[PDB]
Amino acid sequence: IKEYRTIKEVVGPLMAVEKVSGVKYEELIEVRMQNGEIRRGQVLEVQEDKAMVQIFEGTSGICLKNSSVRFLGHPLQLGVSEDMIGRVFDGLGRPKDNGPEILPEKYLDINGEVINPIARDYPDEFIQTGISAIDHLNTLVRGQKLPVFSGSGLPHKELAAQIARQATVLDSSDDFAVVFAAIGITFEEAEFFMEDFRQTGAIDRSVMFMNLANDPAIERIATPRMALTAAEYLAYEKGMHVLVIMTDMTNYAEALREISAARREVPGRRGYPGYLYTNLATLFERAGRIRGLKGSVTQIPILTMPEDDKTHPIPDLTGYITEGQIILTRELYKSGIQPPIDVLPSLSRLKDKGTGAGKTREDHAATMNQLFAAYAQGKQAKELAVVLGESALSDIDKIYAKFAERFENEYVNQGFYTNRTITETLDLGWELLAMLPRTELKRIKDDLLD
Amino acid sequence: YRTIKEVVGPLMAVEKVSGVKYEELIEVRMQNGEIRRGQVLEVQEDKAMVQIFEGTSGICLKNSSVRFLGHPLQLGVSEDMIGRVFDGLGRPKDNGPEILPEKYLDINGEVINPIARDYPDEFIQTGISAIDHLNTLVRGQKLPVFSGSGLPHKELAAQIARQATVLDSSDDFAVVFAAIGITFEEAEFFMEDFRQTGAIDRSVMFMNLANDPAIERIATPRMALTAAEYLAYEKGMHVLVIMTDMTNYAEALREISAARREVPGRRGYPGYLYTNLATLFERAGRIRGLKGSVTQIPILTMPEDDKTHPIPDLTGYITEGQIILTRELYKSGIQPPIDVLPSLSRLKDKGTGAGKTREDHAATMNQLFAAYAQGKQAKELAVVLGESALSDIDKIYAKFAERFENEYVNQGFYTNRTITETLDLGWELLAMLPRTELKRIKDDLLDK
Amino acid sequence: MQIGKIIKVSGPLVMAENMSEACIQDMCLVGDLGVIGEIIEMRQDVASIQVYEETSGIGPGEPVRSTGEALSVELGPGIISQMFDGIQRPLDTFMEVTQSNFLGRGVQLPALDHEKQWWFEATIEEGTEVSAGDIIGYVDETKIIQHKIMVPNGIKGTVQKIESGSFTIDDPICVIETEQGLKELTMMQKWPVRRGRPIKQKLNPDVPMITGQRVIDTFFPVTKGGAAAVPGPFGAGKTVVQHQIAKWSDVDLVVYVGCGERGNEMTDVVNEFPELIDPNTGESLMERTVLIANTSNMPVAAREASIYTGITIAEYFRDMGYDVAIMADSTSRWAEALREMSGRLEEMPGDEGYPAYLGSRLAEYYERSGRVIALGSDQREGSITAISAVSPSGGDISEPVTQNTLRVVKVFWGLDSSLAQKRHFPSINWIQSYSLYSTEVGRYMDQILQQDWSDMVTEGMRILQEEEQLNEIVRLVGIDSLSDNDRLTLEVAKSIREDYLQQNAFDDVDTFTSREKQFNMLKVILTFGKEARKALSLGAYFNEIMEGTVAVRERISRSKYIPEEELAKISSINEEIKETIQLIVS
Repeated sequence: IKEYRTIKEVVGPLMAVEKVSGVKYEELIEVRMQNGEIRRGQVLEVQEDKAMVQIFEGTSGICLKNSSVRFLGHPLQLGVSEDMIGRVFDGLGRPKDNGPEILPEKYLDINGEVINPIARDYPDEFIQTGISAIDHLNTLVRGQKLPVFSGSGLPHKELAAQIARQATVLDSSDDFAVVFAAIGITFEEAEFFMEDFRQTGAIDRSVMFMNLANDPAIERIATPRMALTAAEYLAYEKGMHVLVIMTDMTNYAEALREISAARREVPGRRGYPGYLYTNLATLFERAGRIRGLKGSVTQIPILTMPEDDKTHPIPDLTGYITEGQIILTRELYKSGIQPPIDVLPSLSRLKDKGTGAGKTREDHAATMNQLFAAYAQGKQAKELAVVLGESALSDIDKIYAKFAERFENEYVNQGFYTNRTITETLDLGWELLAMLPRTELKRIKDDLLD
Repeated sequence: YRTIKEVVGPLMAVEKVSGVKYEELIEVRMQNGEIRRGQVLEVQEDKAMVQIFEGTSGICLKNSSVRFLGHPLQLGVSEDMIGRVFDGLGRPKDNGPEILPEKYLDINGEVINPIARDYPDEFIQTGISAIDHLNTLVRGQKLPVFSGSGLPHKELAAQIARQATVLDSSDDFAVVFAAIGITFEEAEFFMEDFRQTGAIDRSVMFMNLANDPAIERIATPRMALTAAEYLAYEKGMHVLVIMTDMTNYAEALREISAARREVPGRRGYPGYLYTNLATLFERAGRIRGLKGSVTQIPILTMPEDDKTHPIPDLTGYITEGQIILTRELYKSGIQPPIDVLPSLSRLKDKGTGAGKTREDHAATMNQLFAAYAQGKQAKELAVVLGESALSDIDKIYAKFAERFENEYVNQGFYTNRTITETLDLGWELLAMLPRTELKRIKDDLLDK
Repeated sequence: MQIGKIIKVSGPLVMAENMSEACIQDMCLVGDLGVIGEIIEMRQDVASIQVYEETSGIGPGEPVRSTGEALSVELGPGIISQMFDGIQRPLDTFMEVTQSNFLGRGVQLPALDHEKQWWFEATIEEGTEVSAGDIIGYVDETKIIQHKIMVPNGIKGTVQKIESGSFTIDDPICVIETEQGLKELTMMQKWPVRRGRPIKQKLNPDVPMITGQRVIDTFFPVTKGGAAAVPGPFGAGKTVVQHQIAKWSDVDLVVYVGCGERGNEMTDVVNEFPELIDPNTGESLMERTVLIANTSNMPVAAREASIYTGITIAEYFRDMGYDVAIMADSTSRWAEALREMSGRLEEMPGDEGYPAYLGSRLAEYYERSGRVIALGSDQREGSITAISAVSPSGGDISEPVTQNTLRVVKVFWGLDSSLAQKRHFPSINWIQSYSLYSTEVGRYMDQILQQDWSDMVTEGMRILQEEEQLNEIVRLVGIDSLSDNDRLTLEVAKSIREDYLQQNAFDDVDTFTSREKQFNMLKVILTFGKEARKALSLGAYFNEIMEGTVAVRERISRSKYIPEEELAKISSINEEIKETIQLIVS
C-alpha cells in the first residue's frame, strides 16, 4: 500500500494526486484527512505520474496540504465466505449487524467475470415463490431474470419480503440461499426488511446487503455488484441455488446519473448516461447456470417506473435484458389487491421450462391458459360497460365479468403472508374453472384424476 | 490607459491595469475622438474584460484608449426627477435642464431586512373594477400583468398609470414608469398620453427602446427602482412602479449571457434568471418606521401564450399573484380583457374590508367569482349540447356572465371607476342572481 | 494568519492565490469589504471561491481570509427566541449594529450574544468521567426551555474543575482532563451544518405525535421522528395548519425554516409567529422556537443552507433529550436555490434543471430526522419530526421536488383549494392523503386507550371511501334511488366530515382535541351508525330514523365544543343514541 501527501488539486468530488507511481485504473484509495477522518476513493484516471481519484463521501472539509492518500493496490472486492449467511452488510460489504467480522476465504472483484457462451447452461427447474400469480402464469425458473415493475405508491417492498421467505425449490437436496440487496432505501424501509427477515427466521438462509438513501452514490452502484459477487460465490463454488433480490433499481439508475454528472459526462437519453443499458446488462447477465456445476443464480430486480411510464429508459432497458416482467398496477392495489399483480400485461418468457410434469402438476400449462383466457374476457366485458349499462350482460358476457371478479379476490389476493404451494395454486385456479362450465374451455380433455 | 490588446465581439481586453474593480464603469477614447461607455465584466491579474454599450464597431485598438471611472452604474437622484423623462441609463430625453443630483446611488440597491419589512395594509385604487374588487392591489405588493403580443396591455399600463390613487390621499402618490425594449410608437404612445392627461407631472419615466443596447436594456429596471426607492424611503412618497416589457428584459439577459458565453440554463434561459428577477421584484414593499412605500406592477408578454414558459412562471413564482389578459376577450371587444379566473392577488385580504374599503367587498368578490365560473362553463358546455341544459332552470348566468364580461370587466381604458362604483356595479350585476344563490349575508338586503 | 490575494473576479466567482492552507467548503472573507464566501476548488495554492454577496467593486490585489471552518452554527444559550437568516445571522442584531433596514454586504456578526451573562448551574461533580453528549450542567435560557450544556463531540475524559456562576458563552465553565491534556469547555459549541450530528443509535418512530387536530391525529397521524409533506396551495389555509401544529404539538422545541420566500409572505411569518401563544405557559411561542427567515432576494447560498442550518439546530436540542419539530417552508423554494447553485457551479443539468443529486440532498435532509438514542452515558432519547411544505408551480405533485420528497417521507397531508372553497377546514383531502404510520400508531393507541381504536379508524375511513363511491351514484343519477342503508352511510359520512374532520382552529375548545376526546367523539358518531344500521334491520326506516334523531344529532354536532374537563357529556351521548333508536323501534 502506497501513501502520498502530494495531493495537487481538488475540484468537486475529484482529487488530483501528483508525483505518484505504480497506480492503476479503478484502484481503491483511502483519503486520510488532517482531522483523522477516512474516506474511500477510486482511481478514475491515471496519466504520467498523476492520478485523478473520486471520493465516495465527497471532498468537503479536505485540506490538500495536510491530507494523504493511500493506494490500496486493488479495486472494490468482496471478502466472500460461507459465514456471510445470516449476516447483514454494507453496500461495500462491511458488517452492519455488530457481529464478528468474517474471515474471508478469498477476495473477488465485484465486477465478476463473463461466462463463456459454450459454458453457460439453459435454465431450469421451477422455483416456488408461494405466490400463485407468479408460479403460473408468470412462472419463475432457476437462472432466470424476472424483474418486478412497480410504482412509488405500490407495495413492492412487501412483495419483495414475501418472496424472500417463500422462495424454495421443492423438492431438492441442494441448499437454497437468498441474497437480498437494498439499494438507496430509507432507514425505516431497511429496518422493515431487517425486522421481517428475523421475525420469520428468513435471515438464517439469507445474505443482506443494505444500502441507504443517504449513503454515497458510489456505494449505491457497488451494492448490486457486491450482492451478485456473493451470489455467484455461493452458487458456483458452494453449489447453492441462490435467489438475488434487488430494490430499488430505480435508485441505482439515479446514482449512475448522479455519478455520471459529477464526472462531467454527456447524457445519452433522459439525462441518463448512454451506457445505462450496457450497465444494466453488465448486472442482469450475471444470472443463470453453468454446465457441470450444481448451483444457480436467479435474479429478481425490483424497480419503480418513473411517472408510471414503461417506455422510460430505466424499465425499457431492463426489459431489453430481462426475460419477462411482473407488473404491479395502482388500480388493483387501490382495490385492496395484494399483491396487486396484473397477470395480463405480465409475462415470463422462460415459464415453459419450469412448468414440468416432473416439476409442476400437468394441469398447470392448460390451467394457466384457461385462467388467463377467462379473466381476460371477464375484465373486458366489465371494461366497456362500464360505459354501456353493465346491467345483466348479454348472455354469459356477464359471467365472464363476474368470474374475473372472483379471480382477483381469492386467486390473486392470497395475502403478503400466505404461502401457497404450487399444488394448492393449481386446485384453486381450477376451482374457478369447476364453477365455469365444462362446455366453455381451452383446457385438457382428461379432467382427471382431479 | 492605451493598452487595449483585444476586441472580440462587444468585449474588449485591457492590460497593465491595477486597481480596476468588477462592474466598474469605463470610457473608451477612440482614435476619431468619439467616446463610448463600458462595463467591467471580469478582472484578472493584469487585464480586464469590458463590454462597450454602443458596440465595438469602428474601433482602432492601437489608437484608442481606455479610462476607468472608478465607480459602477449610478443614478443621479433628485426630487426634480418628477415630470422628467430619461433613457435606460437615466439621462434626460426631454431637452430639459440637467438635474443637479443630491447624491449618486448604485442601481443595484440592497436587500431589505425581513424583520425590518412591514406588511402591506393599504388599498390602491387603480380605477379598474376587475383588479380593485376581484384582485385587489395593495401598497407594497408586487402584482404583475400577464399578456400576449399585440394585446392592449400597453393601454392597460397607461390607464393604471393615470387612475392609480390612494384613498388616504397622502403623503403623495408617484409613478416611476420604466419602458424596456419597446418600439418607438409604444414609447411615443406613453409620452403623449402621460403629457396629455398630465400624469407626467406625477411620474418619473425611464424610456428604453427596442433598438437600444442590450446592456442598457438590463440596467433600465434597476435605474427605475433606484429612483423609486429614493422617492419612497428618503422622501416618504408612495411610488407605484410600472415596467414593460419584462419579456424584453429576459431576452436581453440571453443576448448578454450568450455574448459572455455562459452555459444555457433550462428552456434556453440563464440559470440565474430566478434570482435576477427576484432581485428586481423584491425591491418593493413597506419598511417599518418609514412613511414611503414601493409598489410594483411588472408587465410581461407570454411567449406562445404559454403559462408554463420560464418568463411568466418564474415571475409569478416571485410576485404575489398576477393579472391575466386573454386573446378571446380582446377580439370579443373587452377592455381591459381580464380573465379573473386565472388572475390572483395574494395580499387582497390585507388591503380590503371596512376601514380601507366597504363592508361587502369580501362577500361580493367570492360571489362574482363563483357565479361567473359556472357561466363560462355553461357557454362552453352549451356548444356540445346545443345546449341540453334548460335555460328555464338555468340560467341568466351566461347573460350575467356575458354582461359581466361585457359590462363589468369591459369599462374602457379611459374610465376611472372608484371602489364605491365598482362595488355598486357588483350588486346590480349580482341582482340577476336570486336569493337562492347565497352571497351570503344579511347585508344582502342592506345593499339589495 | 495566512492571508490570500485575489487574482481574479468574474461575477460571483473569485480566485485568490496564497491560499495553500485553505480547505474545501471553508468560509472566507473576500476583499477589503470582507464579503462572505466559500472555497469551492483548490489548486493549490489558488482557491476558487463562490461569493454569496455582491462582488461589485472588488478586484485583484485585495485580501482574502479563511475562517478556518465550514459553514457552522453557534450552539448555546441565546439561540432560542432568535430569528436568523439561512446562515444563522441575527436579523435584529444586524439592524442594531448597522443602524440600517437593509442587509449590507461585508457585515460580520456572531450568531449569539457573547457579552450576555447567563447563570450556569453545574449538575455534574468533579472527578466524573465524561464523553460527547454528557450533561455537565444547565441554563434556564427562556421562560419555557431549559438549556442543557453537553460535552462537545471529540471530548472525552474526567472533569477536573466545574462550578456554577455567572458566565458568558465564551467563559470556560468546565475543565476536562484528557489524554491530550486539560481542555476548557464553554457553554457554546460550533458544528458544520452539512454534517449530521452523531448519535448512539437510530430508532423507529412509533410514538404518535399529538397535534390535537382530529383529522391528522386520527387518519393521517405522524410519529415523533416521522416526516410529513404539505402541498400548501393558496387559500387552503396552510399557514393556520402550520400554526396549529407548531404550538399544540407534543414536541419541546420548534424550528421554523423559511427558505427564500416572498418578502411580504416571509413578513407574515416573522410577525405572526411571535404572536403565537404557548398553551401550557401562556408565554409567547418564541420562548420555545428558533426561526430561520430568507427571501428570494437574499443570497442563494443562504437560501440553500437554510434547511441544513435549521436541521443542525434541531439535532442540537435533540441531543439534549428533547422532541423537536422542524417546519420547512417552502422546500420547493429551497430546491430552486439548489438548482441555481448547480448552474453557477456549471454542473451537468439534471431533471428539469435540478441537480442530478437533488433526490440525494433531500434524502440526506430527512434521514437526519427521526427518533434516536443520543450520545451520553444516560442514553436518553430525542426526536426530530419534520413537517415540510412543498409548492410546485401549477400545483403539479408530479414534479421532481415533491416526487423525491414523497419517496422518503411516510406522511402526506393533501391540502386542497377545493375543500377550502367549500368551507371545509382544515382543508385536508381525506381521499388523497395518507400516513404509513397508521398501522403502528393504531397499535399504540389501542394499548394506551384500552380500546379497539384502530378498528374505529378503519371503519370511519371505510365510510369515507364508501361515500365517495355513493356520491358518484347520486349524480347519474338521483339521491333518492339509493337504499336506506346507503342513505344512512352518506349521513354517517356527513357526520364524520362535519362533526369530526372540520375543526375551527380559532375556537377556544375546538382548537385542540385531546387523545381521549377524539376517541369519544368518533365513538358516538360510529355508534350512531351502528344503532341506525341495527334499526334498519329491525324494520326501521331511514326517514323515521333521521326525523326522530334531530336532537341527538345536535349534541353530536356540538360535541367538538365540549370542554375536556367534562368528557362525560360526550360519552353520555351513546346512551341517548341507544335509548332514542330503541324508541323508534316499535
